[PDB]
Order: sequence, then structure tokens, then C-alpha cells
Amino acid sequence: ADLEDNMETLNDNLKVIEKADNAAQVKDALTKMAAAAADAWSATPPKLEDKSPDSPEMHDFRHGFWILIGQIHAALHLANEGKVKEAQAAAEQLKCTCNACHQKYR
Amino acid sequence: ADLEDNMETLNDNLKVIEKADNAAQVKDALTKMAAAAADAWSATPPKLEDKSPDSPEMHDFRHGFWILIGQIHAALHLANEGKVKEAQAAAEQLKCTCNACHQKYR
Amino acid sequence: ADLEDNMETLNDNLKVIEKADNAAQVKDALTKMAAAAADAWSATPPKLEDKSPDSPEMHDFRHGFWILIGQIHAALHLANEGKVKEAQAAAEQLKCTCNACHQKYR
Amino acid sequence: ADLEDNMETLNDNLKVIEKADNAAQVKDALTKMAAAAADAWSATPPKLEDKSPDSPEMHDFRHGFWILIGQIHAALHLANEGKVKEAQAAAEQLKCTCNACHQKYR
Ligand code: HEC
Ligand code: HEC
Ligand code: HEC
Ligand code: HEC
Repeated sequence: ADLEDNMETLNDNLKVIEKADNAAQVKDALTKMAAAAADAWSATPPKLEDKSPDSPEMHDFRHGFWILIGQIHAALHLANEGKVKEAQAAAEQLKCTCNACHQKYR
Repeated sequence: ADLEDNMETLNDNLKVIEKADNAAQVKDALTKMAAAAADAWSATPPKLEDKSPDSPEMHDFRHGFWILIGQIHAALHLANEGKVKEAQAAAEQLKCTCNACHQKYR
Repeated sequence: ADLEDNMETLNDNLKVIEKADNAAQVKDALTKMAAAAADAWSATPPKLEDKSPDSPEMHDFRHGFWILIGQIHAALHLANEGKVKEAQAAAEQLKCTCNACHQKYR
Repeated sequence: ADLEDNMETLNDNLKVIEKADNAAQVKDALTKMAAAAADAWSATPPKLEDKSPDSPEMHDFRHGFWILIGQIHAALHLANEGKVKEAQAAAEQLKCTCNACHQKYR
């Protein structure tokens, strides 16, 4: 799927996590977030569409999703352990990473 | 694309890197390797097909790719700084990660 | 060093970076920030001193440093490729991560 | 707190994990490993004393500990979930990251 589908999957699961009640909610939402970020790896954003795929901006772009997935999986670890409040806090902290990349390349 | 084709992308680009002469060849191959690993995120391997998608086994399958990509990117940073023998050495050490997953899920 | 000393080091190098002129300056400041974060790994912040050192808050405390270092190394790459404004922007965006840990445990 | 010592706590705790019976042994040992890896961040290994403190090699050295600690925490969450075999296997697959750094810099 293209970047646009995947981003809007990222945003919706962040909200599912916020108005979540039980851990299963959060686990599934976090799992789907990790896949959407992984799926967005191949995409080239429009402002980088004239860059070559091994440029410093393009590399930082992909690296950003790699950091996001590491952060998603850590929150997924809190969800697996039944820590619903913590995973939700961890899910809200993800938008340092969402905003960082939007600022630079969106 | 196909998990198989993704593995072939990793294996063949490992071959390019070993034979390469300049940093740009290795930089490019490493970048194609990270892409192939990200794409394989969505795959279910044949020996894990009758496990739950949220099983500890399918989660570990993905964690393996996250570690791989991190190591690929670590090898790219050396290539970026033009240390080609060092990047090629670092690319060789990746087969410990390829193999670690293979024992488990191939 | 001190948790305080490590914070002030983190604080001072953000200012060095904004006021930098060349990539070597940003690179150097970023490298020290990462060292101060790793060094803080062992600290117990005053608001968590009566918590188990293996509690999810103390694990989350260290994890925050692990995320910060990842973000520092990502901005270091842009500086390594000599893109000083891009690195300066990325450095400033680390503050979102500083703030996140402060709201929880400062 | 010296590199030699930090390596030695990493090696002994990986053996403790290898011989553990209950999760509490694994959790305690993994926790000590993550701490030793962070403590070694500042070291210059003997084979890199003729490089810039910010050479691509010295950065790649520090980066290895950052990837290691991530792997350590991922196995720790398995132990937290009382999955001792999975934690033990995760701890064993850690060798790739130990060996990779040894091959390059020991
Ligand atoms: C972290 C959790 C998030 C969340 C919730 C979102 N993103 Fe991103 N994003 C990136 C880029 C380059 C774009 C532009 C895409 C385009 O212009 O075609 C976006 C876009 C979005 C949107 C708007 C989607 C739309 O329908 O147009 C939304 C809602 C969104 N994002 C949410 C790039 C990145 C990243 C690059 C490394 C990362 C990380 C994120 N975004 C993270 C997130
Ligand atoms: C690391 C750099 C590598 C390299 C060079 C290769 N792989 Fe993998 N791989 C995984 C699984 C489950 C399979 C089985 C696929 C199936 O049977 O459907 C494979 C397979 C391969 C092949 C064989 C291709 C063929 O058609 O026979 C090759 C050449 C290959 N790989 C190269 C799973 C993983 C991982 C999980 C986390 C990781 C990491 C890797 N593989 C890494 C690598
Ligand atoms: C993972 C946790 C964490 C992160 C990340 C973090 N901090 Fe802090 N920092 C703290 C805590 C907790 C305190 C309060 C300690 C105290 O009061 O003794 C603190 C204190 C401080 C202080 C004030 C020190 C004092 O005593 O006056 C400054 C300035 C500061 N941090 C800056 C930063 C900057 C800049 C960053 C990021 C670049 C950062 N911190 C990242 C946890 C964190
Ligand atoms: C990022 C780099 C890095 C990582 C990761 C790393 N090492 Fe090391 N290790 C070194 C270096 C460099 C030395 C050499 C120190 C010296 O010569 O004084 C060393 C030395 C050692 C030694 C002392 C043995 C001897 O004969 O000198 C042991 C034991 C050891 N490492 C075990 C481990 C284990 C176990 C792991 C992971 C679980 C690990 N190392 C991961 C860099 C690393």
C-alpha cells in the first residue's frame, strides 16, 4: 500500500489505543502500527520524490520508521505484559517521532 | 513482493557487497537489503502458517527483521564514511543474523 | 557523572548545536549528548527513589535514554553527511523526547 | 566500569541465563547486561586508540552497544512474561552482536 494508506492506519490505531479499555485492543493496534510503518519503508514521499534512494535525507526518512517500529514494539511489550496504562502512555509518546518526520519531509 | 524474492534480494545483494570495489556499490546494495527486509515484514513463513499472527513465534519472526535492518544500517554508516573494507566486513557479519532466523523458522 | 551533570551536558550541547556553523561542531556536540545519556543509565531520579529498581517506571526511565540515543545517532548521520541545517533541525526536535521524560519523572 | 570489567559481567550473566531454572534469574541477569553495555559506552577499545574519538569506527563501536541493549530489553520482556525458554533462546542469539563487534574491534 502507498504511504498515504499506511499513515492513516498509523493515526487511527493511535486513537484506538487512546479510547481502548483492554490490553487486546492495544496489542492488535500496536501490531498493525508496526506493519504499517514497515509497509511504508519502500514509499518515497513527494518532497523526496526527486532524491535518490541512498541520499542522507532518504536514509534518515527510512531510519525514522525503523526507530518508530522499535518504539512500537517496546510499547507492544508493555501490552503483552498486561500493562495497558503504560502502553497507552508509550503510544502517545510516539508523536515525537511522527512530528519529527512530518516536520522534515511531509 | 514474495518472501522468497525478498530472501533472494538479501542473498544476492550480500554477494554484490562481497565483490564490490567502491563504497557506492556497497551503499546501494545495503539500501536494497533493508528494503527487502522491510517488505518481508508482512510475510508469514510456511512453517509458521498454522500459528496465530500474534503468536510469540510470529512476533519473533518480525523482531529478527528489525535487528537485521538495524545492522544493515550500521554497515551503511561505515560505507557512507567511505570505509569499504569495513562495510564489507560488517556485511559479512550479517549472515549470523540471517542464519539465526533460519534455524528457527525456515 | 551526576544525573544533574548529565542533564546540563544535554542542555548545553543543544545550545552549542543551534549556534553551530559547521558539521564538525554539530557532530561533536551530538556525540557528547549520547555519552551523557548512556552515562545516566544508572541514575535513579528523585521522584522514583522509593520504587523498585526493576519497576516499570525505572525500566521506562532507562528506555527513555535508549530512545534518546537512537534519535541522537540519527541526527549524527545527517551531520556526518555534512548537512548542517538538517542536523540542527533534527537536534532541536530532540526536545520533544526530553520533555516527554520530564513530564513523567521530573 | 572499565571495558574489561563490563565485558566480563556481560559474559558471566549470559552463562547465568544459560543455566537458569526460573525467570527471576533471567530477568536479573539481563538487567545487569543492559547496564554493563551502557557503562561501556565511553570506552575506547585498544584497537581504536589511533582513531578520532568520532571516527566512523568509534561511532560504530558505540552503536553496537545501543543495538545490543535493544536486544537485551527485548529478551527481558520475554522473561517478564515468564517465558524462560524464549528468553534463554533470545539471550543466546545475542552472540551475533557480541561476535560482530569482536571480529571488528577486539
Ligand atoms: C506516527 C505515529 C505517525 C502518525 C500518526 C502519522 N504519521 Fe506520517 N507522514 C509522513 C509523510 C512523508 C507524510 C506525507 C504523505 C503524503 O504527503 O502523501 C505523512 C503523512 C501523514 C498523515 C496525513 C495522511 C494523508 O491522508 O494525507 C497522517 C494522518 C500521518 N502521517 C500520521 C512521514 C512520516 C514518517 C517518516 C519517517 C513517520 C515516522 C510518520 N510519518 C509518522 C506518523
Ligand atoms: C540475511 C542477510 C539473509 C539472507 C542473505 C537470506 N535470508 Fe532468509 N529466510 C527466512 C525464511 C522463513 C525463509 C524460508 C522461506 C520459505 O521457505 O518460504 C528464508 C529463506 C531464504 C533463502 C532461500 C530462498 C529459496 O527460494 O530457497 C535465501 C537465499 C535467504 N533466505 C537469504 C527468514 C529470514 C529471517 C527472519 C527474521 C531473516 C533475518 C533472514 N531470513 C535473513 C536472510
Ligand atoms: C529518560 C529520561 C530523561 C530524558 C530522556 C531527559 N531528561 Fe532531563 N532530566 C530528567 C529528570 C528526571 C530530571 C530531574 C532530575 C532532578 O531533579 O534531580 C532531569 C533534569 C533536567 C534538567 C535540569 C537539571 C537540574 O537539576 O536543574 C535539564 C536542564 C534537563 N534535564 C535537560 C534535558 C535535555 C536537554 C534532555 C534531552 C536532550 C533531557 N533532559 C532528557 C530525565 C530525563
Ligand atoms: C560494541 C562492541 C562490543 C560488543 C557489543 C560486545 N563486545 Fe565483548 N569486547 C569488545 C572489545 C573491544 C573487547 C576487547 C577489550 C580489551 O581488549 O580490553 C571485548 C572483550 C570481551 C571479553 C574478554 C575476553 C578476552 O579474552 O579478552 C569478553 C568475555 C566479552 N567481550 C564478552 C562479550 C559478550 C558476552 C558480549 C555480548 C553478550 C560482548 N562481549 C559484546 C567489544 C564488544
